[PDB]
Amino acid sequence: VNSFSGYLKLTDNVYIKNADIVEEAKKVKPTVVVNAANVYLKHGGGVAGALNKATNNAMQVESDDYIATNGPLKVGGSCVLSGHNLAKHCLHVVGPNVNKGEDIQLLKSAYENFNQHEVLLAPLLSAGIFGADPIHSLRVCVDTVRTNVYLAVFDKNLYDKLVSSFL
Ligand SMILES: O[C@H]1CC[C@@H](Nc2ncnc3[nH]c4cc(F)ccc4c23)C1
Repeated sequence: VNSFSGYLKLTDNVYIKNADIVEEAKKVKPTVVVNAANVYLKHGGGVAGALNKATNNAMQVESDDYIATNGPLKVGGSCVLSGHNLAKHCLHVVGPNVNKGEDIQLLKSAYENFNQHEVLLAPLLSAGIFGADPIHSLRVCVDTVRTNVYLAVFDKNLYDKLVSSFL
């Protein structure tokens, strides 16, 4: 039993809710919240900008030190950093950005990072400003992640479409 509430169950291990991931993180304080990161960990907008804003820019300060030491992430890769006031840990995962021409096949590699964590609160990778089809992203999630994932979908309209079209 865990503290996630109000989710619809899609599969054995995948759950979904219409929620603001920032507010969901603030209430649950999950072990892991996933950020929709880019390779530079520049948290300017989308999920990343909202998560970073909720940390009062502490996420960005920590991220800049990470990049200065380690260099950029790979598309499809991840790193574990602090969850600040939102979670124990933040798993920064880089899905491909269609608006930059990155290969959508890398979306499966991105979701594989979730399998290193038993339970996660996450957004749909490559959705929103990353330009992928969220229905495709949900399918890849279900077919790739084997650990327990709680998906927060900010837009109520998209949430309804994702549920109604789910196979
Ligand atoms: O909107 C759709 C497309 C992308 C996906 N993004 C999110 N998913 C879950 N929680 C989210 N909180 C946010 C706060 C923001 F300022 C911006 C985006 C998000 C956001 C859902």
